[PDB]
Amino acid sequence: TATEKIIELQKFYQSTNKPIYAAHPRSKYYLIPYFGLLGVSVAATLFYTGRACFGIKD
Amino acid sequence: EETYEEFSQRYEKEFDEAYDLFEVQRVLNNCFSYDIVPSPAVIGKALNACRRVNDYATAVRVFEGLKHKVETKEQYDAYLEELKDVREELGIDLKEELFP
Amino acid sequence: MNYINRWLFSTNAKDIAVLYFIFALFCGLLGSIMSLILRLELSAPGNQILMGNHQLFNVVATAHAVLMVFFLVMPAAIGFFGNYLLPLMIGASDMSFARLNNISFWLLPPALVSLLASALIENGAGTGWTVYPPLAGVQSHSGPSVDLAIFALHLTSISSLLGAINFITTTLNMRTIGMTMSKLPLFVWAVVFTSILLLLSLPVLSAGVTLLLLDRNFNTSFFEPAGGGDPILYQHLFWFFGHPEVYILIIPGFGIISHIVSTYSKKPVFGAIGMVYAMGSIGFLGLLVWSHHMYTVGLDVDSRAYFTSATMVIAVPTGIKIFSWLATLYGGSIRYTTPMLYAFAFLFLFTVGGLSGVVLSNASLDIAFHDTYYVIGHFHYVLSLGAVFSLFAGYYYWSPLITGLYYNNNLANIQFWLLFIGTNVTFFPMHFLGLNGMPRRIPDYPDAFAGWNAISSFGSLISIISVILFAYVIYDQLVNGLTNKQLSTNSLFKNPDFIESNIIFNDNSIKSSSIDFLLTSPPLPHTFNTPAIQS
Amino acid sequence: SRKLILFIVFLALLLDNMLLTVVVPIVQVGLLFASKATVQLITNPFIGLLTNRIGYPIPIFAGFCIMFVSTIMFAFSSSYAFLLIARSLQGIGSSCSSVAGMGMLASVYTDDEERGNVMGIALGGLAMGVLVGKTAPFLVLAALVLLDGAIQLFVLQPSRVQPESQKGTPLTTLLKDPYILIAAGSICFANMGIAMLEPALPIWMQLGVAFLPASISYLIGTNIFGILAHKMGRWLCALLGMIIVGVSILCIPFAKNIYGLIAPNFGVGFAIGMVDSSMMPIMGYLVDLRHVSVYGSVYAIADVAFCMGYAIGPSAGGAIAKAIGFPWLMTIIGIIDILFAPLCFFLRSPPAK
Amino acid sequence: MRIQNRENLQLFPFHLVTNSPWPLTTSLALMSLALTLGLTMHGYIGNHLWLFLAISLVLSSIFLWVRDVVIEGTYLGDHTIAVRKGLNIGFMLFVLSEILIFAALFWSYFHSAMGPTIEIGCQWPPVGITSIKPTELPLLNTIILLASGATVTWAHHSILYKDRQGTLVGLFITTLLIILFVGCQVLEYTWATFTIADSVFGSIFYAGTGLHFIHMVMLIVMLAICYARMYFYHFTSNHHLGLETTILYLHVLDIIWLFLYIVFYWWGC
Amino acid sequence: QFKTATSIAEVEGLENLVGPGAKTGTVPTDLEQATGLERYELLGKLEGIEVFDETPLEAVRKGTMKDPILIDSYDDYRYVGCTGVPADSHNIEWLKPTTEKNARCWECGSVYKLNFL
Amino acid sequence: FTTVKGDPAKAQAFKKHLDDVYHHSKGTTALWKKISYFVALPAIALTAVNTYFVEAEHAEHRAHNRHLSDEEWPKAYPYQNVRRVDFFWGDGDKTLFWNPDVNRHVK
Amino acid sequence: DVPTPWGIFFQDSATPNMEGIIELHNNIMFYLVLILTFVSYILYTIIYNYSNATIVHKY
Amino acid sequence: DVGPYSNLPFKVKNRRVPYAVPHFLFFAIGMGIPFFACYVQLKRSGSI
Ligand code: HEA
Ligand code: HEA
Ligand SMILES: [Cu+2]
Ligand SMILES: [Zn+2]
Repeated sequence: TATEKIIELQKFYQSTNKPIYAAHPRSKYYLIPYFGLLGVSVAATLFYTGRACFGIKD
Repeated sequence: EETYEEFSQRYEKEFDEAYDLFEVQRVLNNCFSYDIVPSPAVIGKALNACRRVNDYATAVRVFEGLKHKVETKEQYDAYLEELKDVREELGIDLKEELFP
Repeated sequence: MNYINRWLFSTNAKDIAVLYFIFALFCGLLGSIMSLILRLELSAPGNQILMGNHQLFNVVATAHAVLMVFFLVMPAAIGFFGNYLLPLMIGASDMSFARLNNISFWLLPPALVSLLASALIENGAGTGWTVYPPLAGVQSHSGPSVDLAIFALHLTSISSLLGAINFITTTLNMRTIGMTMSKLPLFVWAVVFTSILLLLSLPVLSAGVTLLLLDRNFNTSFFEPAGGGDPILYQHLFWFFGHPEVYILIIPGFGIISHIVSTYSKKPVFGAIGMVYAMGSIGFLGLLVWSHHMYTVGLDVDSRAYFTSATMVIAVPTGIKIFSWLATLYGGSIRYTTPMLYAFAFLFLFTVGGLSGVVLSNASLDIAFHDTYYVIGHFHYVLSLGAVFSLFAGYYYWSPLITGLYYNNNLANIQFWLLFIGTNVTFFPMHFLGLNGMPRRIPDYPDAFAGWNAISSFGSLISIISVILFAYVIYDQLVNGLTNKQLSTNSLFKNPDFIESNIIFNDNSIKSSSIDFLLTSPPLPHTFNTPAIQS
Repeated sequence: SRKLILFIVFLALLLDNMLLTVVVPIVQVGLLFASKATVQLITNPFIGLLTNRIGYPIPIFAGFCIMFVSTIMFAFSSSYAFLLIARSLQGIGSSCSSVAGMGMLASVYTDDEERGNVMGIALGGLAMGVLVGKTAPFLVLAALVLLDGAIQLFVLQPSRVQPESQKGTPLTTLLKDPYILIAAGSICFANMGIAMLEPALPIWMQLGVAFLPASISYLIGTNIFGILAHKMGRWLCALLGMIIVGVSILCIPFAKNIYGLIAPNFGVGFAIGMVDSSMMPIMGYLVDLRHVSVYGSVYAIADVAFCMGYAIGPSAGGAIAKAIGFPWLMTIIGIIDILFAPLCFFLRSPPAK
Repeated sequence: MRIQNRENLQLFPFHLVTNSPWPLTTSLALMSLALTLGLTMHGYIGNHLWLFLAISLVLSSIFLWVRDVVIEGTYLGDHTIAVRKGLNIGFMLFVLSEILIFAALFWSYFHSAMGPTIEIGCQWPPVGITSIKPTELPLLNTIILLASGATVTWAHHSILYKDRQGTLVGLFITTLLIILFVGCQVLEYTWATFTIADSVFGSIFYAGTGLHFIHMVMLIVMLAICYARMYFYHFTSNHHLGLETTILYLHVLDIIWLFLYIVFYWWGC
Repeated sequence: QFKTATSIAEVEGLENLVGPGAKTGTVPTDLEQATGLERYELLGKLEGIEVFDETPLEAVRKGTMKDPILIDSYDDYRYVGCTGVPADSHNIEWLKPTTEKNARCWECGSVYKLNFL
Repeated sequence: FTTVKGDPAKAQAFKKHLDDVYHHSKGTTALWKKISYFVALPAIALTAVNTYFVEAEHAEHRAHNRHLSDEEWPKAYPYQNVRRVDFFWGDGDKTLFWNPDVNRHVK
Repeated sequence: DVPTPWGIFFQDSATPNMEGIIELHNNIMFYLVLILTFVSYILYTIIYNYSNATIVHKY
Repeated sequence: DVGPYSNLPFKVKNRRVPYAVPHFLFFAIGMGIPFFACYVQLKRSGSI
């Protein structure tokens, strides 16, 4: 209702049965791009550090 | 800071109030942990303390610790010619007479 | 999923120490094989194993320095013994910042990858451990090797800073009900005094390394003398980190020895307040001296006289600790178990390796010993025989309590004697080679230096066999370790006294001065529900 | 060469404030605490005349030996009269050492720009003694440094009595000049407030953490503003220093907690450092402009103006604290320190002679 | 401990953190940043859009930590008196470490200012380099910083007297009084006569006043998250530790700027 | 999530410690916004009850087996550190009393019993 | 067991330290507004008006330093443009901030 | 001069500075040998006398 | 499940492949990597 949803979200984060970082119905929008792009950032620095040990440049 | 005549009164008072075997062995363990050897009066109280709690092996092991605390052999035999009516009344046998 | 949330996404402080131990074992194996590569080349005159390559000799020396200054001694002495034992000694449940403990662990496997990848993409990084400016520029080392090696000294710095702030913040406000900060054990004081130096030393190293990077790749000329700079500045900005660092490696060892000397000799430590004041004095006087590593660079005549005076003063607090250890071991009863063997072999060899430091402290005598193998023989008697011995003693002391599985005594004794003999054969003729005039960092030498190099190549093959026997000791600990407690009475933490009977001793077995040895031995995940009480 | 003199003077000032302030860990109490400062105040002008006669180096090591024997008599003294005698000899040694050392730094470093930097380094020993375990490492470090000094001054080259080539102006001629007195008054009125604040602070209100920020700020202030005072003009640094001392002194009565004193104490110590390192070189400048160059009596006057605050401080401060109280005392000393600050502008360009 | 139903609540006032995945992801982002910056500077990659992903993922990782720090304090309610003292001690021991980086950079200035070499003809600011006049825009930045130090004291003394309009306005004025500092100092880097490579002088001047730039972007972020968390009613009149850390961080930067203005901009001879 | 407490006599868990709400246009008070183990301390300190004790061990009287010192705990074990009857004579010796056995302190001799609450 | 009663002498101590923060922050709040609205805004206003004229008179001595030929630019010393490693962004002769109107690199 | 094969000690001098270096090193080695012998004798006494002893002086 | 084989990241008893193979391969890799590095940098620089 009003801007004091503080007395409402404190009855939700308690008794949730899910972890804190994935409890709200908004954490999809933060957690899907971050873990999506992290698996590209790590998979690009393990291709350019093995291509470079063989002497190949760009 | 503690003198001989206060050591040999405080450990008599501590030996005349023990109630179990743990306490007799506790006071006997920290009596032989100073620079002063125990007096013949303190050891005479320790054997009566071992008699009240009814243990035999502790009354033998007291005389074995005197052989290690005392510097020479003559002083050890000077301890055993004065603690003789205590031994032959209670009945305590030394280790070198039992050969265990 | 339960594997991930408990050994990868972790909060418990005692479960990160085991991961630190597994990492430290690997990073102490790699450097030891790299040292065996070096010592098998410095055997007889000529070019033996590395065919003509004087690169891939300096790279091996650099990577053997870095993997055991930064990746073995610090993770073992901070992660395995500091994270595990300090909450149990001060009586806390976990650390104050647990996620910072997790990041302080996980910054190190990305630091190993960059260092191992600093030796495959190019000639390599043969700059030495001290990465001096005018050699490590873009005229000798032009490639992605030095850059990826000075990015492995940033992540370790961040990890050490984040661990040190956690250690200081925990011991201030997370103690039990009846402990002031004068009843603390000595290991907590050792961790506090190394954690203050980790705050006060690492920004200078980070600044100097970053300015070297900017000189290499953004053409800034801080340390190039064609634009208005001096290389000597970097030396200042290195060695202000360098001498706090070498006490960071040795202060957590000292406290460990104290516990063993307090335990297997059944006496309390002689003068504990003098010992904590001595550690404070050693920690403070390691920051006011740094220029005794640089006496030949061309300093003033009134500046050498200050640094000879301020260096020999550190002998006064260390003697208090040594003589107090002797006074603790004097009166009591001594039983020779496998921690006390390493304890006895530490009080003699630290003295021998430390008395050489007084000879090197003089500026007049350093003209004959600088960049010479006397320095190497000086600091190997203190690093390999002072810190690694303390680590082995700490492992053989605290491993039955942590793990719950005992070990064979005889094989541990064989390992100790092999380490002793081989390491005393290896580093003693280095003094003779130094006094005759052999310089440092040379693959090939004149034919006069041959004979002693034949003897110092023999002890390394003895020490590697001791490492393999240590591996078999760990394997015999993990398998059938429940049945290795009735073979010998070494498994007993304290022996029965003279008047204490066996029947009385079996009822009341553990007598201690800390909380450590009264826990159940697997330590519980949550070990304190109700608080502990001290009068 | 020239740097070992700087080492000797730094250690001399360190031992000065260590034997002055640190007496408790290592009315009768008002007279006993001020026994050192008044006897130093009396015997300071004699050493300025003595250094012109017998030379610089001998009174320094004589003062070190007198300080050592007076401390070792103070170590096992029980009666009151012998304790008073022992602290009197401690003060008279510490009066020789500082005056002769500061005069010899004035004598060797002739260039004006280097003198300010070196005295800014040298005045930093007045706070390390306030900050300062076992202390036996530090005493043998000092003994090694003075052994080096004795080897260079008395062993390698012979030293005679050797009176100075020129005859200095007497003390009354120096006291007739307005500039030297008005330069000395800045140091005196700057140190008076921090002298009086120490005894009345247990009355108003653990102990070391209140005094620690001033000792932290003093070294940074003197070592920075020794160098930078040449370009900015020393009179401007003195004016700003007295202003900041006054403002930080008035900041204290509004504070109502122990942790609220940390921020003004910094604003004390840094400020008084910028009072000192600006104004103590310039006295040695003035004699080079108007008089004949003998630096003994002038730094004797400077040490008189330094020690007047510690002599007069606690005895008057306790009486004022019993009479009126802490905040009005702080108010009146702050208004005095702010009001003195306009007239330091007069030292911009003195008339040469 | 003899309160009646005491077993149902925790018996020691310390916070047991739940299991979180963010330490691993921060390390995996720093792996990519370190290797990509080591590689793109010597060839081997070419495209400069992997470095930017690495920096973006690092900053999002810190932001995702600070979310779980906020939810554990304003919603779950596990911040007792002891945990707040621990957080304050912790932040003080990072402010102290970030001061000592500037000490090494100041000592890299005085080791060349006092005693310059022979290659530079012995002179500060050397021949051919015109310095920045300190009676221009470096006065405006100083007065804006002294005003921003004064406006947040009206914001911390309006949350204790329970005035809401008077905490939001002061934080807004401070947030616009740090953006102008960055805007002025990016205009003083485009109207200069000397670069990072033009001397040892142009190389240390853009390395002590460039770290301060990065340190003052952080205040703009930390004040945005202090205005936005006050607009949505998270701050009480006695439990606010986000304001107290942003106030201690601003004042240290003001004192550091007052030492970057007398040593770097005024003193040259 | 349920009925809100007013004093710590009506606190049967974490389900009674949410509280009422603040009003629109007011800086909220700690009695209007606090949930967890923070509000429990708050409701303790406005009455005089210290929830988290910091009082050390009894160092007045010794311990006999007939009359032992009672150490209170909510578990079957509690770690007790003895350092003497004049409170600093005995060194630091740690002991674990249990509901089946009493500790007895091998140097000075005090006996400790566990009271299970 | 018997419940621990509450001391009513440590209850007034907590309720005094929470009403003496409302007091002592009534005069300081109105003071620091006047330090921020009367001696902070005219300072920024006066210095902004001064520096606008000062650094807008210098904005017409830099618009003519662009059509100057390479033989009329100020002479370049040694240590002046250190190019010993080429920069990896764009051409290797340009830094991050680089205007041609004030700065040039003559070959 | 030239290095010798199985060397133990310094090379021979041709300058007064090297002779001063040798004399100062031989002066320091006196006190270091004294300290090492004192420490080694104390550990020998500790091993020979107080190993597996019945009496512990724990005060 | 708290017990003497519960705090270790690897399983030791009741395992399909016996523990000797994972114990030996760890040390084999640890003492085999810095010979592979020397082999690669020797073969890249001409010498055998
Ligand atoms: C491992 C940690 C460590 C330790 C403990 C020390 C200990 C000391 N070190 Fe340091 N030192 C290093 C790290 C360490 N050092 C390293 C790694 C190097 C090699 C440099 C490299 O190349 O990077 C080095 C090298 C080195 C040098 C040579 C620098 C050069 O090559 O020119 C010097 C000389 O001043 C020095 C100083 C000292 C001193 C005086 C001690 C003293 O603390 C030793 C103190 C020991 C005692 C004195 C025993 C006390 C016994 C007593 C009973 C006291 C008796 C009193 C008297 C002797 C008067 N060290
Ligand atoms: C960290 C301290 C350390 C350690 C442990 C060692 C170990 C050894 N070092 Fe030393 N060494 C240095 C310090 C150290 N070194 C440094 C800093 C350098 C670089 C100098 C330079 O760059 O200028 C150097 C370089 C160096 C060189 C090259 C010299 C040069 O190139 O100029 C040589 C060659 O003789 C040598 C000798 C040895 C030998 C034979 C060992 C052997 O002891 C190796 C065998 C290892 C073991 C005996 C211990 C194994 C450890 C574990 C497996 C235990 C794990 C612990 C737990 C289980 C808790 N070292
Ligand atoms: Cu060193
Ligand atoms: Zn006891």
